[PDB]
Amino acid sequence: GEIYTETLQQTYAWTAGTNIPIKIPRNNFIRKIRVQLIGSISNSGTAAVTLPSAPFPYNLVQTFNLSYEGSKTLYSVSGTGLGILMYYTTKGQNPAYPAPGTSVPASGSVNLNVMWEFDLARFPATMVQNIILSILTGQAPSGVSINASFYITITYERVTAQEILSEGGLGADGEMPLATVLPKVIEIPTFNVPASSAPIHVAYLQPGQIYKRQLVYVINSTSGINNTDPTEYELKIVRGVPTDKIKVSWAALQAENQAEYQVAPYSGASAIIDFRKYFNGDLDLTHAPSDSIEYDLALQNQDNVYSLYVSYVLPYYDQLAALPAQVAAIVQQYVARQKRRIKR
Amino acid sequence: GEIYTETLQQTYAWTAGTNIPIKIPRNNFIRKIRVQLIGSISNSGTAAVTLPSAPFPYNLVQTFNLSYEGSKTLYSVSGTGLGILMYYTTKGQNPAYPAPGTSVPASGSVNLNVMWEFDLARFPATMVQNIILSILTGQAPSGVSINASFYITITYERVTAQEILSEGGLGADGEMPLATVLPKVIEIPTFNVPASSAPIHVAYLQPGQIYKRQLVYVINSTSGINNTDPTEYELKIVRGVPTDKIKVSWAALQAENQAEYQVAPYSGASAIIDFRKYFNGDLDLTHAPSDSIEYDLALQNQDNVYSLYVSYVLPYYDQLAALPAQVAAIVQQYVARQKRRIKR
Amino acid sequence: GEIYTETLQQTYAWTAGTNIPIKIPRNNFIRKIRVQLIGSISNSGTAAVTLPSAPFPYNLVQTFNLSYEGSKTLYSVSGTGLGILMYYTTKGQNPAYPAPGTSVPASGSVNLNVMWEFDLARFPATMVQNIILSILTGQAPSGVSINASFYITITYERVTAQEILSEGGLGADGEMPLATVLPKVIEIPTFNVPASSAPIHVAYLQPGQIYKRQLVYVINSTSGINNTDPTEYELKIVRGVPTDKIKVSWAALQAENQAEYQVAPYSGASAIIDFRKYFNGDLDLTHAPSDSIEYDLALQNQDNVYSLYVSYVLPYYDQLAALPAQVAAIVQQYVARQKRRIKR
Repeated sequence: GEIYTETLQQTYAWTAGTNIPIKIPRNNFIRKIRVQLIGSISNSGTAAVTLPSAPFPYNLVQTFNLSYEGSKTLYSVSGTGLGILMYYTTKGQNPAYPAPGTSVPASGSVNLNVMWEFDLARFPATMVQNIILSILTGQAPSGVSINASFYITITYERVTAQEILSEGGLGADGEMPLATVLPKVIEIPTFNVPASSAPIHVAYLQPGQIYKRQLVYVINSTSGINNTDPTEYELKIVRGVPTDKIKVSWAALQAENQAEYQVAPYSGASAIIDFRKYFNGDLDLTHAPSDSIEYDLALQNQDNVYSLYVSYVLPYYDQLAALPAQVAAIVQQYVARQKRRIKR
Repeated sequence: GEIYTETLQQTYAWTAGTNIPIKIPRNNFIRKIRVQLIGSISNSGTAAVTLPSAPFPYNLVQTFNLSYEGSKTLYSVSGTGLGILMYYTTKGQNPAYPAPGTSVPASGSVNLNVMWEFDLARFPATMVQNIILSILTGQAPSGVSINASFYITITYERVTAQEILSEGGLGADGEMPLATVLPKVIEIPTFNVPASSAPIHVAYLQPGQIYKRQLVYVINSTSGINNTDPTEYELKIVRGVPTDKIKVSWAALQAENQAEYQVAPYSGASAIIDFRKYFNGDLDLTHAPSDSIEYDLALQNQDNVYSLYVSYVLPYYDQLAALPAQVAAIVQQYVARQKRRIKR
Repeated sequence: GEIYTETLQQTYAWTAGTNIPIKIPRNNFIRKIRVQLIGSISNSGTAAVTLPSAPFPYNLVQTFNLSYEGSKTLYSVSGTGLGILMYYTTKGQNPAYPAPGTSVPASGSVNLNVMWEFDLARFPATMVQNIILSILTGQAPSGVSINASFYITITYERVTAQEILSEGGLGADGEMPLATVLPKVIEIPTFNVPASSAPIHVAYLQPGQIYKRQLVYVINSTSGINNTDPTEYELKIVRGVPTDKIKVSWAALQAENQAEYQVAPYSGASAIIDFRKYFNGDLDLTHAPSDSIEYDLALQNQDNVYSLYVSYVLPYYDQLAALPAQVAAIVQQYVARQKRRIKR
């Protein structure tokens, strides 16, 4: 339809350790919601305070939660999570000031401007209830005070009654269009995966969604997100004959990120693995039995591994599949275009 | 038919760390089996010894195991498990003397009287073999000696050949009545669920049973069962669009237990979730694919989470479903009555 | 076809803590690969050094890993693992000198000769790529020096293009014969299964393969592999009505190892459970939903349980099942001969 974008007047003061729920007007369908922590970081102290290093500024918003009807979650990542994902998918060009380790002039200040982006393909926001983006902000860097607010920029696509029919009408239960592609950006953290030389089991991908790419990064208690423990990453198909789609050394996984995202590594402890390049098209597990694909890690010391997945679900995945070769050819064309929209 | 109860004359001495297997005579069908630790806790020591606190006295019977045919398990819970479930389903009026922390007078003694209850709805005990309730006793509290025994009180229901046909005769393989509802009160413990503020995945409900209610409680190494780590409980439907049936704070979950069970929380670390109120009817996973519903916990420290389920299987679940709208109407009414009989 | 065996000229020096990758010539199909550490254990010190006890000498080779195409694994075991599997499947007649605890004369030496055997049924080595058996040697016993090499003895079967048509031609994608039976001897280690008298859940057998037999052994930090903690073994069908295929006490499990294998127990901490005698034929989970069968352990103390499975997969398991009752009979008879060939 008619994509069109506007910023909501209603801003939100960033306060430390608070939960600020945002209502996303449900005008048309929603394509993307951008969020910006824009303000400044003030130092009133006598000595110029150096801002914490990465993930800062990203961790100024400790967590994110975009869901509808309050129960169905579209997004569930941390400011550190979505932030790092943003850092890659935009050639590290995503607004993120100040940079880690910047000094706030003594009894003066700096500029704050961080951003996130939730890609909802073409979410049927008017047919649903309450799209509530809950931002549970984190802590004010030590010694400085964050003086910002959030700016919600939503991109609607004016889908009409007709156009909906042109892609397969409504679902089985008719609650979203048949060609709906709900983004499922979840992040499941694993705790205390042990130090090893041989990639040890980290976690299985649970079925029920098609994986596009996965953002894995480790967190040392000492160096935080600035360590170099992950050395051996590994995507193992466990079901069937044990097969390895990936058995790449950490350096080299960050390597495909050089060619892939044309951007220096976010830190020694992060990377992205595009399933589209290790399978044919996307890694789908809508119907594979669970604990059939796990990803491993050989960590230098023993730490915490966070796995952010940019996956998506097709709420009528069966009717799209149970459609005539005629209709299916056209419906697949919309679902096909929608899935590629949800990059970051 | 004609429910009727009797105690079995042959008793069993409570000896520490032993497995005392019990034969439950198969006279008629079995509705419920009560077990009682009855005697006293003697102190022969010079100074008055204080009894360990909750889960005691319950844990004096480390584990319970009621099964038939040596293979099929109707129960598998610990006295701490089944004991806590008992504490709720009866407004905390379940016999458990002495209370936690009670003193055994120096060179005198106290009274021991604890009870458990396995509800087998209307288990066809005459058509199966060997209903052996194995009680694997725990450890005698320090400073005192447990001087009791177990009394098995069995509740039979004189189901007649006639009456059995009146609910759909026998199963497919004719080993139990078509309308059998075998209780499956199992308890699956999880270890080291890590400390976090956002509920982290704890364990999935495995399909193959209809869940009536779930009893979750954490075990700190220091405070035992008397801590307050469980802060955020969460029942998540993982398969498909991520949906939340429960996303309630611990305090609030213990709140519904106040109105629900009209009883004080058993400890800062326990609670109960009734599936009939978060789903429509009981949460069935007889045929749902694996890892589709998990329950989480936000724990203050890192401990062990014990999950006891009051679930039940329908051994001919298919013939019940493949029965005429004519017959199914009557049979379902029998199965419906039986499912509620298995409360505690 | 034409079985024929030979040793490869090229041996490999045993060095402590090294990975020695071996290329296995793909002349014909490969039936079994023997590996032998042959040399001596020299003591150059003044006092006669007594060699470490079980698992030595087996553990001189920390782990084994036979896979083809760098991503598909046929074996993934530890020398201690595959080694014990060897101790049983050959009536404890498998070559292992010197025995545990043997004395190497002060400034003299003893004789080394240990063996492993990888059963690949009739692996299509000519149709796959790069069969590399990677041997990650362990550590040289303290005080003595291992002076051996590895000897690769491969048994090829002159399977012909003709004969392959005679068992169902090729697979679906045509990469191996339709009636291929790839061995999948993997070994899954579990850590810190808590001390209990009631068998507590240890780990599930994941689907996607037919289990022939499983070798379980515990490792105390004190007695190494020579403890007596495993007391109660137990194979539970978790999906459906809870059922127990095995609930045999440890003593008794080693008992069936007496009659079954006609050999004394490898140590107080080991055993073998053959699925063929607890199901009808092999325990197949190519299609059972996951976490449907787990095995338990009542451990005296809290230790590490290593579970080595002698399982195998049918790469085109579906065309074997979708074959005419005509052909299925003949193809099945080939698959069957192959399935029993992978004993050790």
